[PDB]
Amino acid sequence: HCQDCSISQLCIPFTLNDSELDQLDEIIERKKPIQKGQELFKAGDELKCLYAIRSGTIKSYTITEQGDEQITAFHLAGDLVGFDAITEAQHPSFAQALETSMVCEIPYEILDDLSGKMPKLRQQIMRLMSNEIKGDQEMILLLSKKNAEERLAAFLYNLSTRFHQRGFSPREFRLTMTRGDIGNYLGLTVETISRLLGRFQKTEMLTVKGKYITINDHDALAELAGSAKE
Amino acid sequence: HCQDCSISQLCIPFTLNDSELDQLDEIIERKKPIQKGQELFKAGDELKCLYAIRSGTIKSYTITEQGDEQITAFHLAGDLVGFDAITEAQHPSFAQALETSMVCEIPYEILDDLSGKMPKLRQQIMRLMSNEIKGDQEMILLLSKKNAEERLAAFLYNLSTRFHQRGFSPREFRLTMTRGDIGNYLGLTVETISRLLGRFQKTEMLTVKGKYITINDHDALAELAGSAKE
Ligand code: SF4
Ligand code: SF4
Repeated sequence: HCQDCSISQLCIPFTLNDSELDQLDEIIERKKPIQKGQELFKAGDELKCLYAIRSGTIKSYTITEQGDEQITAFHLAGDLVGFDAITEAQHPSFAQALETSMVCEIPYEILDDLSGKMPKLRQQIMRLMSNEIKGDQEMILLLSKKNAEERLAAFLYNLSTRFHQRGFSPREFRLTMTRGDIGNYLGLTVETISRLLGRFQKTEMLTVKGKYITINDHDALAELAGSAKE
Repeated sequence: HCQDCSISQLCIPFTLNDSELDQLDEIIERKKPIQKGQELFKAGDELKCLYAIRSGTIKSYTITEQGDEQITAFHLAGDLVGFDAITEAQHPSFAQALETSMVCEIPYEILDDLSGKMPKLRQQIMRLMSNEIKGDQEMILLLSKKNAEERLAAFLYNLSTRFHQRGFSPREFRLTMTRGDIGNYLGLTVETISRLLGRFQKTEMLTVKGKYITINDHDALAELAGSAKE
C-alpha cells in the first residue's frame, strides 16, 4: 500500500526507479491509524522508526521546565517526522495526531542501510533534512521580526501553499489544529488570533466559516506574510 | 592541513578510519583566511561547497522585505555552514565572518559522491543535519517561551558549553559577536542586553570585562537558561 501514493512526489520515495520503489515499501507503510490526540512518541523515547504522514495532521512539541506545551511544528501529509531524533538515537520531541491520521513507519537503521546502498534515496533524504532546517530558519525570522498580523498571514500563506502542493485548493482549506494550538506555535493569543481573522474577513482578503478558510486575495495575503515589519 | 585538527571529534571527519581521513582532506581544507566582515556567500548564490569553520566566528542571516538583517545563527569552530542550501542547490542565507576566520571549503557534490561510498561518513553527515534541526527547535522555544533574562542566560549557557566541547574554559570566553548582533539574534535591545549583564554581574553569577565573560556560578546560570517562564 505504498507504490500507490499521490504525494510520493513530495514524500520520501521521490526520484526512485521502480525497483527502488517496490523494495522500500516492503519495510514500511502499514500502521493501524493513529487517533486524534494519541502520540507517536514521547520526548526521550529511543529512535526506532521515522514517521511519514500518509494522511492527517500531526504536531511536534515539548514541555517547559514549568510545564507548558510549546509547539515547534505542524505536519501535513508527505511530511517526515523524527529527524531531530537522528543525532542521538533519541526523540527530544513529542508528536501527536490532531485528527485521525494514517502513518508509514519507516525503521531508521533499515532505511539508513538502504540509503548508502541507494544514491537517489540518500540524496533525497538529505534535502528533506535540508528543508526542515530551512523551514525552521523561516520560523525563527517569523518569531523575531514579524508582528501578529504578519505572523498569522504568514502562517496562513504557508498552509495554503502546502495544500496546493499536496494537490488541493490553495483557495480553501480547514484549520485541523485548534486556534489555541495556532496561537501557541505563533506566540499569539486565542484572543488575538480571532481578532485578526476578523480584520482579515473585514477586508474581504479572507472568508472564514468555522474551521474553513477561504482566501479571496492571495496577493494581499502574501504582502502581509512577506513583510517582516513594525 | 586537515588530519591535524583538535576539533575533528565534533567536525565532519568524525568516526573515520584513517583511510577515509587521508582521503577527504585531499578535496578540502585550504582557503586563504576570511576577514572580519567579509562574506562566504550571498543569499541566492548557487551551492558549490559547504564550509567547515576551522577557526573564528561566523554569522548566518537574511534581509527582510523592508531591509533589516536578521541573524539566524552564530557559528563556532567545528560548525558546518551551508546545510539549508542543499534542498535546492542554492543558498537562502548569508554568511559573514565576525573576526578573521579560517574556513575549510568542502565541495558538496564531491562530498556527496564520497558519502554514499562511505557509511560512517554518510551517517555522520546525517546527525550533523539532525543536530542543526535540533538547535533550531531550541531557538524556536527560546523566542516563544523565554523572557529576556532567560534568553540571554540561555544564549550565554549555550556558548559556554560549546566552548567547553571545543576544548576551552567553560568559565571564561569572549563574545566575538557584537552586543548589537546578540540582541538581533535574541530579539533583545542593546539597551536591554547591557542592563541584564549588569544584573548578572550584580549577583556575582557573572563577571564582565569588555568582551570577556566569566561564569562564577554555572548552576545559577543554567537555572535561568532552562526556565522558559514569565
Ligand atoms: S506517505 Fe507512506 S505510502 Fe506514501 S510515499 Fe510516503 S511512506 Fe510511501
Ligand atoms: S575544521 Fe577543517 S581541517 Fe578540521 S576536521 Fe574540519 S574540515 Fe578538517
